[PDB]
Amino acid sequence: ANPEHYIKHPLQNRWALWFFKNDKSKTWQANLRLISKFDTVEDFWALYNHIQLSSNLMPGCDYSLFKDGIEPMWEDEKNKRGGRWLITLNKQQRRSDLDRFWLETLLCLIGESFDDYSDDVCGAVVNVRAKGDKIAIWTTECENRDAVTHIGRVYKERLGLPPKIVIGYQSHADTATKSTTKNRFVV
Ligand SMILES: C[n+]1cn([C@@H]2O[C@H](COP(=O)(O)O[P@@](=O)(S)OP(=O)(O)OC[C@H]3O[C@@H](n4cnc5c(=O)nc(N)[nH]c54)[C@H](O)[C@@H]3O)[C@H]3OC(C)(C)O[C@H]32)c2nc(N)[nH]c(=O)c21
Repeated sequence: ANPEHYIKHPLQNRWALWFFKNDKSKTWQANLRLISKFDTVEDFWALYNHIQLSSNLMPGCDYSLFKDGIEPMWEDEKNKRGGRWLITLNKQQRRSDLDRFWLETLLCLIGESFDDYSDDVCGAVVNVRAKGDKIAIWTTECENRDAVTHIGRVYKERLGLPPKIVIGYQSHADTATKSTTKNRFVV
């Protein structure tokens, strides 16, 4: 039997998709829910095609895609010393860019797009918010300047962002202890 004709295409990592819905009745951790996991190309698309586009979520929702075993929270062992490359969208870009950026971000993750530094990647998060949406790739160590910088440059190019745009990298330790947070790095 030729495996090319019937086997699914395994991804390098198993990934977990999480959903968050704002409910002021509950703690933030209590609002976070794991949706399902996948570790093949075919199961990724089955999941993606089943769920709402980010642009159709009510305000205050997040999606997070993280490597299996890493919860999408600062407190996780693999995030607490890490940080994130932040894409900040204005209100008009929810129409133009939110969904295509998020899908490109998903592919950067599952397709292992950062060469040897894809091991520093933990996951990605999209925040759907009335004041402006955000997409971010989370990495495991905010001090690994080489890995962080490589991921930032590849990511910015893969999104198609012009050089008129600067994106910033922020430590979670800064984000947790704080409206805005300083950048450690920019590309
Ligand atoms: C990624 N992450 C986000 N959060 C929480 O989400 C909020 C993140 O705030 P930040 O300013 O960094 O992001 P952003 O601009 S997208 O704000 P947001 O719209 O998510 O929240 C706006 C406000 O709304 C309130 N909020 C947000 N989420 C919740 C929530 O789930 N439950 C309640 N009761 N209130 C909430 C809170 O007052 C917050 O300041 C913080 O709110 C509280 C509940 C104080 O904890 C923070 C986190 N908390 C923990 N412990 N760990 C995280 O990884 C983490």
